Amino acid sequence: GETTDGVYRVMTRRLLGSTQVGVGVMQEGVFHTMWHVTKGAALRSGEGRLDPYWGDVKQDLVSYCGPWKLDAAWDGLSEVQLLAVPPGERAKNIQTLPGIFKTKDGDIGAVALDYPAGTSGSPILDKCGRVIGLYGNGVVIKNGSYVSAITQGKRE
Amino acid sequence: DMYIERAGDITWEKDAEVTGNSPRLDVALDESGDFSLVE
Ligand SMILES: C[C@@H](CN)N1CCc2sccc2C1
Repeated sequence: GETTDGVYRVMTRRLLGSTQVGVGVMQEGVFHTMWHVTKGAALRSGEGRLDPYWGDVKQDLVSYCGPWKLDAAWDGLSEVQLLAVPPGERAKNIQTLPGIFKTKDGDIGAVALDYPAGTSGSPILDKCGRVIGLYGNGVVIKNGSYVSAITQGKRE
Repeated sequence: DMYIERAGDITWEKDAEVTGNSPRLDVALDESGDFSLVE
């Protein structure tokens, strides 16, 4: 199927009509998404099949056709862009200054933007257009608003 | 049976809409990959 680098919707026909369950990134022949979008299932791209290659429930990430390729990191100072791909809507860039998730194992950047659950897997980018993580695993804070971690894998 | 469909290039866009705050939160990450607020 289509192997061109870029952002893709992840769809299913198992529910009513065609439903967008998430989003992912094709880079260097590998498809990258969040684990909760596919649950590790195989994917179709035209007449082609993409098989899972690596995944981890705790990181909430999965790669297909090869190892995780995304290794850019948020610099901790600059604004980033969420390349949001919402269900039934055109891809749109949103610029924001990340906040921080402070954990017992270190700090992670976080983006306070609220999109439908089917937007999970949309990439967060730096000013060079490099993907610094994927949007869609986060928390609901005091005022009821959603904040997503900037989730990034490790390139072996 | 899940399938993928291209939605665009990955590029920074000049003069994109700018929004969202920058909260600093204490969080915990469990073995199931769920984040929770620590208060
Ligand atoms: C309304 C909140 C509730 N936690 N959520 C659901 C899960 C996801 S993944 C991307 C956006 C959202 C929005």
